[PDB]
Amino acid sequence: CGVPAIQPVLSGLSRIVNGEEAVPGSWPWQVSLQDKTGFHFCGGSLINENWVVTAAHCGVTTSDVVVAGEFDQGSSSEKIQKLKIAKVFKNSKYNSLTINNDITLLKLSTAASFSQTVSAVCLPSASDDFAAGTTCVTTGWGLTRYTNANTPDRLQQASLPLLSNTNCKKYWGTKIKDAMICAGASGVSSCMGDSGGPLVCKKNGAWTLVGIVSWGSSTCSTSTPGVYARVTALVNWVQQTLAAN
Amino acid sequence: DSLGREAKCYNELNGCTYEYRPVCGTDGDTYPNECVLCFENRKRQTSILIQKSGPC
Repeated sequence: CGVPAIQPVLSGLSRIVNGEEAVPGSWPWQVSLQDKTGFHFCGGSLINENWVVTAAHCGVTTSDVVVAGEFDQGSSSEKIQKLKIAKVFKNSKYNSLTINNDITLLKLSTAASFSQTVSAVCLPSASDDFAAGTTCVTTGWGLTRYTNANTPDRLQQASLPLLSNTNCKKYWGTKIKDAMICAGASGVSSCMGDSGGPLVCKKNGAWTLVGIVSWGSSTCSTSTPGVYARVTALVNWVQQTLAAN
Repeated sequence: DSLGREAKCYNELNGCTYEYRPVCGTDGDTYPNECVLCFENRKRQTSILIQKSGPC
């Protein structure tokens, strides 16, 4: 876990008005949720060669497809993995009103083939503590400007720091829960089509699954923090379901 | 001769979820998702509906 064969290159463009385009194959655990139609509606992260972790508000069906090893979705010329889904294991504690406990585990029919471009993300430990002001990473195919209404063909990366529950409440107040973590308000935002993807904080060499894109500004406001499912507070459930399945 | 379909928000949230699920409004415009059309009706005080799902 959490070491790309292919090394990412995070430049100062990754930090301003709506990040940058990634080096192809640098976030191997990055997957795209798609229709039978080949329509990207969400992202996910690979934690094994069999399971994918996503956001529960995404509504993935067994009918949907997990596409591994993609850069340019606008291609038709990449070596990608279209894995089928066998079972969707959505948290029972997810609150649809509140968007709390927004984690869903997907069990694959076809195991994915770790490659140079496919690998898994390290999962944290509940005990884990990721300090506010920590600069992290979010990745996806979400809109660049809210005003684009056409998702990007190539993967993007934004550099953004975590926020204290206390300082997010300033912007969201009572909405912000315990199974929620915030990041942003720094010139970068997660937007429509980023949902289920990762918020990865580097821990001791490893890129570690710290958040899942959840929800945020209606309009992908770069001065407002974006909210993500808090992995450490939901990680034990990950272990448990993975174990019992 | 027919239908309609109104777009819904999460009220317990005054933000939107980040999924890409375009919806075609009765106005002839594409919304990234449904909560977006709702948040735009609310702020613009409009009453646009969902023609068809997916892009216009």
